[PDB]
Amino acid sequence: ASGVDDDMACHKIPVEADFLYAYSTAPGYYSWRNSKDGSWFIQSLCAMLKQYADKLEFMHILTRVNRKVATEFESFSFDATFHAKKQIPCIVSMLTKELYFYH
Amino acid sequence: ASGVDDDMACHKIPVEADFLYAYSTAPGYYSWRNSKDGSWFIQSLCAMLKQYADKLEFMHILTRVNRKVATEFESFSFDATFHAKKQIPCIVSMLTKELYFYH
Amino acid sequence: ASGVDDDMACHKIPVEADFLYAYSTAPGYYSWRNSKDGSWFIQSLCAMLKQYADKLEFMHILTRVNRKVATEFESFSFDATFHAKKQIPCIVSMLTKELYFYH
Amino acid sequence: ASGVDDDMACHKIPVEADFLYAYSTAPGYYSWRNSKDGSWFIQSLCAMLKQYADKLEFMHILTRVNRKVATEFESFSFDATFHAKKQIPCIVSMLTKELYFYH
Amino acid sequence: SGISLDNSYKMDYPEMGLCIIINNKNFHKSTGMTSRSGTDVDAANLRETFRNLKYEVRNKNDLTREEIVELMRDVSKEDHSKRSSFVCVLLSHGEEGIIFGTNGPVDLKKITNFFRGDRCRSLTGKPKLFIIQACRGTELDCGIETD
Amino acid sequence: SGISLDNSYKMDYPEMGLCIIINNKNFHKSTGMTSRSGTDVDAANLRETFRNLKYEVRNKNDLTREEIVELMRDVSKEDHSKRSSFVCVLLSHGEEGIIFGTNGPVDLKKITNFFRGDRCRSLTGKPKLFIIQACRGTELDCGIETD
Amino acid sequence: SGISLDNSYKMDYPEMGLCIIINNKNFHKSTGMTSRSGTDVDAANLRETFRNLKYEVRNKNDLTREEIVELMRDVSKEDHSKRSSFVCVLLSHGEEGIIFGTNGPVDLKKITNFFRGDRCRSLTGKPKLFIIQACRGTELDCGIETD
Amino acid sequence: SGISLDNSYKMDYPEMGLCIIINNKNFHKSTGMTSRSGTDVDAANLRETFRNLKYEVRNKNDLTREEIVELMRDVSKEDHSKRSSFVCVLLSHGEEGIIFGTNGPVDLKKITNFFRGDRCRSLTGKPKLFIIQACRGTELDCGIETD
Repeated sequence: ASGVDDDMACHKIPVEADFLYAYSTAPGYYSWRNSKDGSWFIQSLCAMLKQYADKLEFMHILTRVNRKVATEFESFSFDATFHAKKQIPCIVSMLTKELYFYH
Repeated sequence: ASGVDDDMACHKIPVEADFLYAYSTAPGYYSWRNSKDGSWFIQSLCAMLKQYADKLEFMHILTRVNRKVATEFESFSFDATFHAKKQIPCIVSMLTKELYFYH
Repeated sequence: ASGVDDDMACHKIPVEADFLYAYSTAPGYYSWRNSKDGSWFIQSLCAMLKQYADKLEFMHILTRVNRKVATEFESFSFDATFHAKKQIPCIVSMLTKELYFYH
Repeated sequence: ASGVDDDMACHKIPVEADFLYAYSTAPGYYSWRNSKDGSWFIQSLCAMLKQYADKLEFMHILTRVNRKVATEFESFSFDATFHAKKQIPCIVSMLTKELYFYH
Repeated sequence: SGISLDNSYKMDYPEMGLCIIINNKNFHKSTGMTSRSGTDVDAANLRETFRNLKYEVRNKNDLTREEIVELMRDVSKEDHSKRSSFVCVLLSHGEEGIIFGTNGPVDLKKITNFFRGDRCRSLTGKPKLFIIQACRGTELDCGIETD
Repeated sequence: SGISLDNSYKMDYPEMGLCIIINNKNFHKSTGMTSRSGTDVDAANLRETFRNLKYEVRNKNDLTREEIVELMRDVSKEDHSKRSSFVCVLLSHGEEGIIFGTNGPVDLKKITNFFRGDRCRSLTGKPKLFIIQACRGTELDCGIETD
Repeated sequence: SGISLDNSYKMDYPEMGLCIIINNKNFHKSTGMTSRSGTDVDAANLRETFRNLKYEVRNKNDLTREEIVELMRDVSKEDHSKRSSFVCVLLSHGEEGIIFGTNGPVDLKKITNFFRGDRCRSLTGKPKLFIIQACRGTELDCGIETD
Repeated sequence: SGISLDNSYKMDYPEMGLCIIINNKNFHKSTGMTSRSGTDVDAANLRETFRNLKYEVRNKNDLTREEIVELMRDVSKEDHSKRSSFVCVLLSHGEEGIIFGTNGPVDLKKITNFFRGDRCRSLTGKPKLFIIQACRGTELDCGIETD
């Protein structure tokens, strides 16, 4: 097969390629922070990196972070409006390869 | 340790949990479609599923899709404005576990 | 009386002052155009200027335009979705004085 | 002349017609309030209504409010970022007739 | 009779109409929103100003997003047949298209829809005025010197 | 029994689940939207691909915004107890957060809400996948040469 | 002399000012945008209307996003000292805050910034009018019968 | 040599790369933004975590919007040839697509553009990670009980 948009002589990559955004919460939602222990997201991210950075690919580490935040945390507030709420981190990957912190 | 927002007696999960959005392009960008072969994203997604669904976890399959679209495709248009453009799919995961289509 | 934010020695005006935007439709809405006679808004604007430019202040002319478009026009479309619809122009004034085209 | 979108047998008006929004500031901008005297906009609106409600059409009253706020007020803040700033109210009219508070 | 133009709203009904003032000064700690010092001065000024225009002024202070919606819904369901117009003044924190209750945001569209021409028939054809003191974004106007 | 980890979704239910494909190629002239040539190739490719993964594939072509919502609502009300997951593929014109029916836009949130953990109990705890081929804005990526 | 009020703009300068009309009817196939039949009628009507108001009317047809910006920049750099005001009419496809060139969108803010009080000194204190015929969203007004 | 796949980024460069942590805890009174208690715990945790991954961690506290941009610009202009990747952690108040400096907002896009494949050549082809702890809106997730 052949076409007008593939196999260019000069190899190029998108200027937006190879970026990964690890957001603490889903689009359009508040993000939670404990005034004493820190944010649910960063707490969880550091814990998962400390435990899996020399064992798992980054996306899989971040997936563990998603689960930890989603299952272990729930807000506490004297304001009923902000009480008993949940959070799910949001992994946005425009990476083109797997990423391992070790080699 | 103990706190006001963890280890609830009644187990609950976010109503937004367990959703995965496989977007064809990055937020705020156009998405490309070949008038004859179909969209770059769907073409690539089907090819990667056909080849890796019985071998890789879903996020890793989608990562291959990201790379395939990012590297192998470039737009062709008689309108200079829309010519020679690129695309990077966008994986948005609020899943709480790994997903394998096989068992 | 006296205060910290009034009667400045050096007189200045907002850089956004003295602008007027005469929009054909309300924020967030489609704008209508007749494929033969032109847009409802421009048709009406020209008619009101031709009739009142040497008699009324601009905001009052535009108000007549609002009424003309709002009352005299209603869409016609073979697509039920776009049929029998209405439109109200939207005057956005950041002008600081009255405007008369004549003197 | 004749057409498909005018002179309907059954007279109707847009459900969005006859609304007027008197915004304190331009779209996308902060609005200013004096912690002691009240907001620049409301202060000015009340002053102009008190002085012109039995003499001018509403849009013209609001135009005076625009000028008063635009010329007489300038922010004062210990934070340089928010100091010496200006404001222009924003009249959004979808009214279909002139409005006089008196008769 | 003589020539009739109808260029101005009929404002000689038995009542000028309601003037609902929602004055939000104190917000729930949970929102992290600061108090709006000076807003009471605005509310009082408005009450006096519209009182002199013969409007039936009703003030409400520190309403939650739920109370705001309930208030607007209730008011829109009243019989406005003998009223010339309707006025609503919103004093609170806000962003483009949003006004804040003491416990969260309320879409301005949700508030105004109650008064749509097809939803509040006793106000159809009558002016519905919404006066809004609130932020519409985070841009700052540096202004320009005048000559 | 031995150590149980539960790190992967249970995908051994009697059924893998539904794979709803909404393929919008032709749009009402009234919208001014152009046809999406090549989308049928995508729909067919998807049908075959998911068929081989043992999904119950259901295709729908050229649905209006009303039909899209009705379809999603109906599907969300089915008993998914014996299904491992749910898949929905949307092929159409779109913008950020919006997918277009043949006669107008549909908020993606309206479609996905039907499947929320509290609204579709037979899918609670199960993966809900939404694959979307549509524009999310008007930005163009000029790309960059690789070394 | 007698009492001076200054309630109206000085419109007795030697020239009323420019009236720039950007008329986009045909768009590049690459954009997928349809032609705007009837817009030429608007452009002609505007030319005649503003001609009679003594404005210096300049029309431009089918301009790309680059040409629009260049046109606006150039015009804003002219000496408007002897002109009473400035008028710009935009006729094209659009969305909220955006106007479309023949090959893509242009932020309205980018166009208007050239004329800011601090960027176009010869127009400082003078009315700057932007007349815009274009969509500002996808909402449709069903209207309401009047009694 | 044998078969080469290239499925993972080359992470064996002399340096893992920089890990820039912007920790905004205290905001100017002028903004009306509250302090972010607990963020220092996050900053310290991150410093230790990335230190153990062999990243060159650089922390910055309470930066204005200007300092944030200057910091990012400067860092993007460094020679990253011998570095495997780049990491930036943003801890602050925020909204969708925006991160707040101590005196105002900064578009995330402005920060990330400095590192685009065509603007930071020594990072082209290398992973650029942005970790963001900040609000992306005002929606609240009520969650759902699990069975």
